[PDB]
Amino acid sequence: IQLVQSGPELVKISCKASGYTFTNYGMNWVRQAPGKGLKWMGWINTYTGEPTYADDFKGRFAFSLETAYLQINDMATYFCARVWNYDYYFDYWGQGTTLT
Amino acid sequence: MLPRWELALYLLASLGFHFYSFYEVYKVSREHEEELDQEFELETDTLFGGLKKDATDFEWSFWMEWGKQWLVWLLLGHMVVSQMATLLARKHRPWILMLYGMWACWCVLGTPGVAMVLLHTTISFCVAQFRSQLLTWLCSLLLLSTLRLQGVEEVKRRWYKTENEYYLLQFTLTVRCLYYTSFSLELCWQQLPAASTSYSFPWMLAYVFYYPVLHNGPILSFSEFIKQMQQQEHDSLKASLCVLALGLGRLLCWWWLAELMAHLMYMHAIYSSIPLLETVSCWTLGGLALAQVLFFYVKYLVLFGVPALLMRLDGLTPPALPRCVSTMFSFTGMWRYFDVGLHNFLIRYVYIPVGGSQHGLLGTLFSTAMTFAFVSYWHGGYDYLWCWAALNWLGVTVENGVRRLVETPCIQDSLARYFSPQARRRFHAALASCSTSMLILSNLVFLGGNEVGKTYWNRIFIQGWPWVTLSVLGFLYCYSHVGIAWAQTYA
Amino acid sequence: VLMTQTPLSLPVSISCRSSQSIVHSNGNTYLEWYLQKPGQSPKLLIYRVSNRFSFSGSGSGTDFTLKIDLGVYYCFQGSHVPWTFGGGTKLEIK
Amino acid sequence: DVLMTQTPLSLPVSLGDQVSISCRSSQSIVHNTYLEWYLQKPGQSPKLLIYWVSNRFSGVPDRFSGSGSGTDFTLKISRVEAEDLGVYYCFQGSHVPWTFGGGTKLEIK
Amino acid sequence: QVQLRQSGAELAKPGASVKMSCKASGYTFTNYWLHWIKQRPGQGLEWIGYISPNTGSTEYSQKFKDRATLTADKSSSTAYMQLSSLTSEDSAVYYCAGSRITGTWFAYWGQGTLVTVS
Ligand SMILES: CCCCCCCCCCCCCCCC(=O)SCCNC(=O)CCNC(=O)[C@H](O)C(C)(C)COP(=O)(O)OP(=O)(O)OC[C@H]1O[C@@H](n2cnc3c(N)ncnc32)[C@H](O)[C@@H]1OP(=O)(O)O
Ligand SMILES: CCCCCCCCCCCCCCCC(=O)SCCNC(=O)CCNC(=O)[C@H](O)C(C)(C)COP(=O)(O)OP(=O)(O)OC[C@H]1O[C@@H](n2cnc3c(N)ncnc32)[C@H](O)[C@@H]1OP(=O)(O)O
Ligand code: HEM
Repeated sequence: IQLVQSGPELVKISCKASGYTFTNYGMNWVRQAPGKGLKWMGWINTYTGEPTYADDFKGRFAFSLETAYLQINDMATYFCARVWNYDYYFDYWGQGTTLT
Repeated sequence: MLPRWELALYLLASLGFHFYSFYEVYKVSREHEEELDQEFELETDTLFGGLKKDATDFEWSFWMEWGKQWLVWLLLGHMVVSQMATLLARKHRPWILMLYGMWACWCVLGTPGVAMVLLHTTISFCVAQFRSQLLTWLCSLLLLSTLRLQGVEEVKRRWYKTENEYYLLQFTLTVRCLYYTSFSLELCWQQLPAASTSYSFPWMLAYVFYYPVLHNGPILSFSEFIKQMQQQEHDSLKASLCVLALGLGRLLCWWWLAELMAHLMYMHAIYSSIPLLETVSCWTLGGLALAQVLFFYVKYLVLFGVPALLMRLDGLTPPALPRCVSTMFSFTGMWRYFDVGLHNFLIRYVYIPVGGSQHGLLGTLFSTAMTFAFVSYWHGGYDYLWCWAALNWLGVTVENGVRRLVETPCIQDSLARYFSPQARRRFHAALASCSTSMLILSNLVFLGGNEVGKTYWNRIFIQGWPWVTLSVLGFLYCYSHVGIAWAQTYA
Repeated sequence: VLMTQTPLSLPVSISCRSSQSIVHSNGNTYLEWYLQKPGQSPKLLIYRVSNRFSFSGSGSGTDFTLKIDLGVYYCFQGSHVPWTFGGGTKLEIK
Repeated sequence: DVLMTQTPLSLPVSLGDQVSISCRSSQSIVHNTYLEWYLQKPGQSPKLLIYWVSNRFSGVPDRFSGSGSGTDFTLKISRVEAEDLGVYYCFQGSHVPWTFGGGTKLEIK
Repeated sequence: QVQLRQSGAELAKPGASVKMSCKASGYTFTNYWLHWIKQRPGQGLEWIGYISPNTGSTEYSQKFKDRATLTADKSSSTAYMQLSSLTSEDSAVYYCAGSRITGTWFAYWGQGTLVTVS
């Protein structure tokens, strides 16, 4: 099970998923700025395509699907993480993309 | 934006044709009371000083009989039991309400009624365990089809002794289809961890056997139901007693108004008499059309108001009650605001999954066609229903096409620079008149069938082309100003 | 929901405290602890309160605790939208 | 278009007994049910007895009863009064341009 | 109430025509229909078609179209049914029936006319 992201960037971050059926589970995006901690940004339903965003990430960001491939469109590094069906949230994570 | 006096004249003209056309219909009845009495039984009651009521609609009469005999006591029992659960053991309230719903279904529809509701729900749940959109929709469609088969119908009728109970089972099963289809699709789409616990078989049963909406009541979203049933924060029983009294006043007013319309205008008996419909005046035709749709609107006020009042006592937020049909001027607005619950169901589970409004023009046609096709099939799939669905599909398509055309930057800029805002309102009203004439015609087919539709088409547009048609169009133009001006308050 | 962690850095017991109760409307408390190594992505440790994903810190009520390598530990709640991450607790090498 | 069948073609009966006459339609006539029953005594003209499947006419006695749900309908006479010797026709109404049934004849003797 | 009176019996010839009338009385509404029903001597009843004396509307059965013609007189409130190319199979008793406000049920009947095609 792999989640590989689109390298360093200086905007569209991609997250391609392997090892599991892509439509079964949703996908989450979080950001970690150098001077602060982790911040959840939102998630997208990989079946219906319906995303929800946090209140402070509204408008500027959007999630898109390219089904086993998922995109997001600010010095933080952004992680895509797969969310499980029950009892716990973030099982596997992508290695991150550093935005400058 | 219009001058006050111009809009005042429009309102006077609109009120004028409503009330004068009602007078014409009242006179035609009271002229054929004896002729109509021997073909249709006119009920005699002391409600309106010796007038006779036309009881031909079959929907008003059916639900009124069930309410006098059984339904009012069972609904009243639900609110009593629901209040007791909240005061005593609020955590277990969903299961208590579910248990009451099973018992109420039984004491009306026997063992077969409860048995068949459970069987449909169980088959749907097991198929939903596959997490497929397509399989769930096929399973729901097959279950719906089984209702309307000859051999199944004969077997069902043998279960009951009066054919009145058989109709109740048909109504109940048709409504339950939407509830368990909604639950199964939401289960197929579930992906969040915290939501996984809300798709157990007990929750499906509680959603299906929720009594206020069991027999005819509007589709209530599963999301709203689950959120409130887990609230454990009651709402000051004194306040609930307060809202019940106000709701009863409005419900009784609506019922009295519907009864008055039936006593004064025998609109349902007259649509059943095609030869009479071909000889009445054109003013009588217009009044009959207006009275039909307004009676339908008031009847569903009552038919959805009772479940709405019960749900509000429970702490739920029901779908909005219909807006008055004398304020509807377009196809799109009509289907957004009349049956709000069903509109929400169709948007979520039929429209978006097919991919509406995202693939451009061709995609929108296909998505809208699918939605209208399902609603026609869900109502029974008769020939007049397909004609009604085709007309409504065409009307919605044309409105969207014109809307996009006028929102193009080139055309929008041209009309803005050349036409005053008041003039723009007037062409919008003028076009809405043609739209609303076709809208009335389509819903007349729904209410009265293909024969009534053909009579209206020939006598309004063909036989009376130069002048009857223009008078109807002119009156609807004034009517459309009122509707657009008012819609600026909610839309 | 906003949380604090104490202490920020301890050499070689992490406490996560919240303003609002973390119990969800379905009757479950969705709180998790993630460990992030320097230069790598967070790793889930205990998939809910007191039960381990693969240590074994336990807590209850409003205040939460984790007991017993080097890294930064975050506490996360999923019961109340929007989901909120903790401040993080650096664990010193010494 | 609708074919209407009647059973039996003839029916012997003693005075005061109960009689049952059946009618079948190739197509369902339910909209209200568009079915009627007519009586014709041997020297006379037909007379309308029942309309809307089970609704009795003005003046007809209470012993005549009509029922039926789909494509199957029946007319029952609780007690023949020997003035009931006629031919009875079922008749589908405005569902289609009208068609009559074959006719059931009652013979007391 | 409404009363229907028909014309007299007729003795046609093979390959000829007969025109038979029916006069209505006592109606209280405008659009009433007059139907024509045929009865062979030992057989049942079969509907031929209806005319509207004061509207002009007609309907025919598929069997009797192109052989029967229905006409009316508004002033005298009468209806005429004509059969052409008569054969021995058209010998019957032809009834005039009248419907009520819905047009569905035949509530009034004439005495019928006997047509002998010989
Ligand atoms: C004088 C009196 C005269 C008048 C008198 C009238 C008659 C009065 C008597 C009636 C007599 C009985 C008559 C029958 C009565 C019944 O039987 S009632 C039951 C019958 N019901 C119906 O016919 C319903 C008809 N069907 C519908 O309404 C369909 O859902 C429709 C037509 C497709 C809806 O179309 P729409 O509302 O235009 O939809 P649209 O705006 O394009 O998109 C909807 C939403 O989808 C959202 N959406 C979200 N995600 C997506 C996505 N991926 N893709 C697309 N959209 C998305 C959009 O954002 C949008 O919301 P907004 O952003 O615009 O706010
Ligand atoms: C079983 C077998 C037998 C069955 C037997 C059944 C028998 C059954 C019956 C017989 C049947 C027979 C067969 C025929 C059957 C039909 O008759 S087919 C009937 C099809 N129905 C229709 O076509 C209905 C639709 N017709 C319409 O005209 C459209 O509704 C409308 C009115 C154009 C839609 O426009 P809309 O959505 O209201 O547009 P909207 O932008 O909202 O408002 C108008 C705009 O025009 C702009 N505008 C300004 N200046 C102008 C200007 N000069 N020009 C244009 N627009 C302007 C305004 O600014 C305004 O935009 P806004 O200011 O509101 O932003
Ligand atoms: C041109 C004529 C009419 C206009 C402009 C009009 C307008 C309105 C408006 C603006 C409302 C506000 C509430 C809503 O939108 O749902 C309303 C409600 C209502 N209308 Fe109309 N109306 C007209 C004719 C009628 C007629 C003729 C009837 C009955 C026969 C009627 C019955 C009602 C009822 C029962 C309500 C709801 C009352 C309530 O919610 O408590 N209206 N109407």
